[PDB]
Amino acid sequence: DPQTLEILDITPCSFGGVSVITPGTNTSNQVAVLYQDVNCTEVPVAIH
Amino acid sequence: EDLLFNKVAQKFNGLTVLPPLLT
Ligand SMILES: *[C@@H]1O[C@H](CO)[C@@H](O)[C@H](O)[C@H]1NC(C)=O
Repeated sequence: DPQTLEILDITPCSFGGVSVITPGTNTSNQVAVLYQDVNCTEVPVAIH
Repeated sequence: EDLLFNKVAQKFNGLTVLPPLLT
């Protein structure tokens, strides 16, 4: 930091993929959503 | 099998490393 002279890491803020596990559409209309390589503490904060 | 395992998920610019189905 150009003032306090501290060493700060830089880790990219989580990205990943979204996969929909479907029982079928001929069986049921339910789904489950997998957020790959993402901790669940961060899943609800997203657009769309 | 212990020797064969001791003789041999990274975040990056869009790169992903999916895990295998059979652990
Ligand atoms: C995911 O979040 C939980 C909740 O704090 C934490 O205990 C766990 O270590 C986190 N996972 C990783 C890989 O950091």
